[PDB]
Amino acid sequence: MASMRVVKELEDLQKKPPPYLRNLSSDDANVLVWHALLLPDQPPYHLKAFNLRISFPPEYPFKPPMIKFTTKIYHPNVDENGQICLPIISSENWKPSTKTSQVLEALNVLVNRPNIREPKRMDLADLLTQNPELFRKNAEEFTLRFGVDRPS
Amino acid sequence: LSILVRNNKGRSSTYEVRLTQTVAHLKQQVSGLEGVQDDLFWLTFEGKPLEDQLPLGEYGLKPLSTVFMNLRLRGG
Amino acid sequence: CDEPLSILVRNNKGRSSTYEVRLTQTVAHLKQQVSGLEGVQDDLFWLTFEGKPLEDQLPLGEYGLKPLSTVFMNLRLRGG
Amino acid sequence: SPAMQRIQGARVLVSGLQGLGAEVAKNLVLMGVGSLTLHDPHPTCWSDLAAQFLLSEQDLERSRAEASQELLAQLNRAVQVVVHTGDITEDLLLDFQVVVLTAAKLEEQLKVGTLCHKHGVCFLAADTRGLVGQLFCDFGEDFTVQDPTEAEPLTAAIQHISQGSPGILTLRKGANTHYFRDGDLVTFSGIEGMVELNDCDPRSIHVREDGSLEIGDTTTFSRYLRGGAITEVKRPKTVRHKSLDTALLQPHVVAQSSQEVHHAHCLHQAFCALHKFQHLHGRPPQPWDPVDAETVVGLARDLEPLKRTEEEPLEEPLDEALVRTVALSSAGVLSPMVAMLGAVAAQEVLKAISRKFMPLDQWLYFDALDCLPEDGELLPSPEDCALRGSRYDGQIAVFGAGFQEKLRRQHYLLVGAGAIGCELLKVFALVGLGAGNSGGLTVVDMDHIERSNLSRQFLFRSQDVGRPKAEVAAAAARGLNPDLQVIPLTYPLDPTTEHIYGDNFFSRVDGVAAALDSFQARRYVAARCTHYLKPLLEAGTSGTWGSATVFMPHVTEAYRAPASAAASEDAPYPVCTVRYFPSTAEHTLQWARHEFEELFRLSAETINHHQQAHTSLADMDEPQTLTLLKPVLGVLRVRPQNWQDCVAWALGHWKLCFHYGIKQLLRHFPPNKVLEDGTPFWSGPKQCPQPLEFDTNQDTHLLYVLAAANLYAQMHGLPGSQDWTALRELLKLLPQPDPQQMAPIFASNLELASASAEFGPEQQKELNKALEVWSVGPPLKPLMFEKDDDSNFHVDFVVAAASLRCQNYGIPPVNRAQSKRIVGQIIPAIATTTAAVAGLLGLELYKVVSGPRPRSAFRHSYLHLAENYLIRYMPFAPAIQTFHHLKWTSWDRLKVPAGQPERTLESLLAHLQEQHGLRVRILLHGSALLYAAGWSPEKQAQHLPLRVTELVQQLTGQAPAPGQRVLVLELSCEGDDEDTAFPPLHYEL
Ligand SMILES: *OP(=O)(O)OC[C@H]1O[C@@H](n2cnc3c(N)ncnc32)[C@H](O)[C@@H]1O
Repeated sequence: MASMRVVKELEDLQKKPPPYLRNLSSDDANVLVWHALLLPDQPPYHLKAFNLRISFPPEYPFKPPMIKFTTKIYHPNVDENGQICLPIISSENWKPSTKTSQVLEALNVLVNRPNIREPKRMDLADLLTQNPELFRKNAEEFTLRFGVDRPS
Repeated sequence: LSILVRNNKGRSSTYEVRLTQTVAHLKQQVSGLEGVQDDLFWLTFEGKPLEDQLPLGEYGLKPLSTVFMNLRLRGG
Repeated sequence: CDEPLSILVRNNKGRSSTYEVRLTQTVAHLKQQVSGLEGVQDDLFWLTFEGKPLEDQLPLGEYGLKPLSTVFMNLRLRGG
Repeated sequence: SPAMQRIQGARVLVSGLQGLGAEVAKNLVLMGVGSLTLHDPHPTCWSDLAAQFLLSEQDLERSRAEASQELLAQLNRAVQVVVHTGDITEDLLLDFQVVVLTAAKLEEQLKVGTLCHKHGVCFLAADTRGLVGQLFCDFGEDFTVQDPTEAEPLTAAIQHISQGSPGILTLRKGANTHYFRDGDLVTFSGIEGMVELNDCDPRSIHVREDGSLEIGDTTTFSRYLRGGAITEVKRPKTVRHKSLDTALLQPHVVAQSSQEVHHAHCLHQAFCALHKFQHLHGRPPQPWDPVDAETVVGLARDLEPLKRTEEEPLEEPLDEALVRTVALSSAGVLSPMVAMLGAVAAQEVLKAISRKFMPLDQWLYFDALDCLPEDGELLPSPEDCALRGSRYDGQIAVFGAGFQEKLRRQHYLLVGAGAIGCELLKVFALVGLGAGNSGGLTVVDMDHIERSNLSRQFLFRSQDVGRPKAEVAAAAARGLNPDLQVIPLTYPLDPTTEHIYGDNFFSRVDGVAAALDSFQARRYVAARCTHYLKPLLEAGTSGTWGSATVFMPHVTEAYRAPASAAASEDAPYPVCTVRYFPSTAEHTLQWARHEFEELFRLSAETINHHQQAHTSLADMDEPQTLTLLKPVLGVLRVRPQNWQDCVAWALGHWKLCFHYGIKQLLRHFPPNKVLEDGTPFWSGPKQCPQPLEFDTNQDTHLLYVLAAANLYAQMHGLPGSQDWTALRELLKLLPQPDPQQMAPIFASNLELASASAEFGPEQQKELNKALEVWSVGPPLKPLMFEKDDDSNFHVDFVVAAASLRCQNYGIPPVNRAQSKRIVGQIIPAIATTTAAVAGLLGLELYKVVSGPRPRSAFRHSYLHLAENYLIRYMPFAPAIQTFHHLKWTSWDRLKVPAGQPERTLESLLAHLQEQHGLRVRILLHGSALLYAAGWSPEKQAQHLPLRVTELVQQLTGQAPAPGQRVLVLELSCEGDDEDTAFPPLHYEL
């Protein structure tokens, strides 16, 4: 069963939480969903925090976990609903060996360095390539209007 | 008379849906009390397909029955 | 047994490819090699020899493999 | 396709239409042999009703051929089944292509075999004597096969063939690099450019190191423009077969080992002894008669030693015990063995008819004597096996009446009623499994019969389409055996239906037989059987492959599903890796299916319902859908009533979806001018997109156009018919309609760079009012996509779209096998392999019913008919796992009583730690955590005093219903790893 491995991974991760992740916890009713706060360390995203939900499919680890950004984040790789296209999560590259810590690290890297090659929103990539400054303005406005209270 | 309803969104229990009226009229109330459109996921009552315009009450829903639904379509 | 031997593994599509294995290598090693070569998950198939299947944990030297011995690869079947 | 043209024109002859001949004829009729000819003038007796499914009790004292002809003809209406009531003569054998002599005397076998080998007619002589089979095939002196292996020709992608004179060619790295060999012919199907190399003679290749592939002389040809698909050509192989009267002395048997060859030689000696005995005394040996067995073994002892290999010294004598056992149980014919051997014989007949696959090399002997009682048990007695006029006389002549009672007391379960399910139902009905007042049967299936199912089905007629599959299968099974009581159930055996199939349901069942079509279903059913400790019989076929396994509790290893394949069954393939980077044609067809689903289905429920319910284009991804739906056809300021049979409504979509977009992305993101990381390194990975010229000579692009037009006419009710020979002139009369609508297709209405939502409220209001106007009309019912209707070319639309897109992206086109690999007319099953696996499962059912048997009695089977491959091996022992003092297998479980008052969580943990000597670090029921050693002391002090049932009720929010015998919850321990898996804890209530 996937739940045993998920609980083991969460228990191991709580001991030494990643620096960009805090208050990572799961409800005892359903231990296959994780709630965590993402703390990017690169402007303009460093003004606030981001809350995301990690959902493990019943046949984990043979199927990749599902990651969705619960909060509203302005990003070329993140759709409005919040789904993200990580290279590791994609079934063409997913392997059962990779635990969730590598997935979270890749997510943080993607947030810091966007995958401009294949965005889920083409217009955002076009704006970023043609005029990075306007993208900076709009991203700062969005992360100020929707950014969750960032802790220390 | 109650119907046990569980949803993958989170904690769920018996909703306002009653067997007296078709679920087509109950779509408005379930969407209002869930915040997520029914178009996202298709209900699977005990391994049986469901449709908006198909009254399910004539297919033998025993008292205190159960309803299931799963994530559908592509994410993107 | 210092000299490794070359054996043949039969694909499900009637094709045989020459491998290079040691009798000390367990069947897990050969299974991983053929999985990587054929692009099939090592848990989706099992490989047999002389009509009897090969266990993952035993060394190939238990099954008495000779040089140029054809080891059949059997998939796990889904349709029914 | 060419093979199926020969089958419909073939003629075969089946002699001795007993149980075996009936099975062969049924398989031939299902496969579609054009004209059979049944020949059996002997009257029906009681001893042949235990294996033949076409003869009833009322057909006694009547010719078997005539009695079976009615049911065989009604089985399939495209087969001209006739009965030959005369005698076999040379002019008769001249007409037929294949003759089969099932259970015919040795004199008749030799006579017909000599006559057929004299006239170049393929000959088969199958025969079943109890629990041992025999097959012989002789396909003439010079028989040439054309498709030696059950495999598609190899395909690869070429990229660079610049080097010339040795014909050096390079191709992409992968398995295809080493797949090709030296002594093989390779033919280039055809690519754009290099007309010299297209449709040329096959050219032998040479494989060189570092990927070099030598083609030969190609410098004098044209210049290499672009790479394409390369296919292989199979080399026909000629096989020579000895005549029967010559092959008797030197049996070239098919086997996988020297021991199996010796076993087959001993079986051959036993069969020859039986034939000689019948020649001498004129009667088959009596059932389990010691004197007849001694006579047969004495005949085998004095049988000519030249019957074996003359040149090889007789190192060991024949097994006296094996020959005696064969003689003892040689007076009956059994349904499972008949099914298996008839499947193999019909496959050989199809090989001879269609000239495909490698024909069986003469003899093949199948041994299934393990189904007899163990050596220490009580073997059947001659008085027990006495015939008493029941339909199971042939089975009693091998097992005895007590075994028949044991069979009929059983109450079994059959999950799934597909092809293997129907064949298993036939085997159960003929064998007599639960055909009494104490037993019964249960068929669990959800699906309904459709046209594409009953093509090669046995129990389903033409008028049963749309009825429940379980109900029709139950009616057919009750028809086969009147005493059988079958209870059809429609609710699937799925985790959502564990209340129906609970402890009260699984208490009655004595075993489970699974004929499922997915790995997830098999895994769930095996989990349920392991939980309830029920015998499980599982079979699975793919093409000519087949497996048949039995998983007895605490005897054989539990089912281990290929979790990778089970996960891949439901594959949410990301669109992020298919929009711009199609690796293979599979990606192209996946993208085509996705766009078809997006355009033809999701639009119906969002055009009116979504707008009328809530939201708008601002807070939803509506504008893209509206932009792709509104101007593609044309507004015309009036209600759309134009017929789809026009160039504009199809060629415009073709150019917009396959030329305009790719040109726009090329001019926006040039492959060599991508601004990535400042200096690009590998921009444009392995693919440079480029639209092709509008070549009207290619009819492939017109197929997609006509498919789209017909699909729109069908979905919107627009008029349209088969105007293939009438509307072509009109279609070609407008070659350039694109410039007439330059402005609407250029960029929205007025845009240069689109700024940041330059359309504004003025265009948004226009879009909203256009949506409101279009929302008035006939309702569009959300009808589900039907892939069964091949006449309207649904799958053809997707295939054409995939082919054109892959040609656009320089990807090899989709082949027939690639098309059938997906839900677009998925590969159907073959009757022969289905019957074979069902027969092996029936052979296993004999041992399961027989009661307590060791692991060595049971056998797992795996067969490949296209290359005469078959193995029966005893299964592995349970995998014992160890952890300190506790040692367990995959069947073991922990049972802890809750007591008259329910113990608290701390009491349960203390009981576990004392009784089993393990410390619980994590204890969770399902996916709800109940206790963790890493919890803060306050949380542990909060959770421990509560009762386990109360804790579960508090967490999951649902109290257990009455009848919850056990709560099953898993646990972990301190100091272990993630590799170990402790047995589930059955918390008894
Ligand atoms: O001929 P076939 O290989 O398609 O047979 C498979 C049959 O199995 C039914 N099925 C599939 N899965 C289930 C479950 N979980 N429960 C009950 N029946 C099931 C299909 O109807 C199919 O015909």
